Amino acid sequence: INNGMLEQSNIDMTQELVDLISAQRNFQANSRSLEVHNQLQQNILQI
Amino acid sequence: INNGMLEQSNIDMTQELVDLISAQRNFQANSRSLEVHNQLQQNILQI
Repeated sequence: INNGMLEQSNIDMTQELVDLISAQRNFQANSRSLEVHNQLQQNILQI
Repeated sequence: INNGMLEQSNIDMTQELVDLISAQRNFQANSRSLEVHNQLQQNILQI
């Protein structure tokens, strides 16, 4: 136990920012897949 | 048993739509056959 000190968070801003970018990219790719599946369904629904 | 989840229906809209098309086509063909049979009987009934 040390007096005169406090602990900050144990987070690193660099890793968090890169994870923001990567998670956004994953979201975008999954949305593209969902859009493809909707387009296929609409295509069958127009015969 | 998993909590936080539900099961949807196990149908495929693509296959259901294709079966809709095929069943309509079968219906139309059989109606054509019935129409032909009625025409034959009417043809006999006019001698």
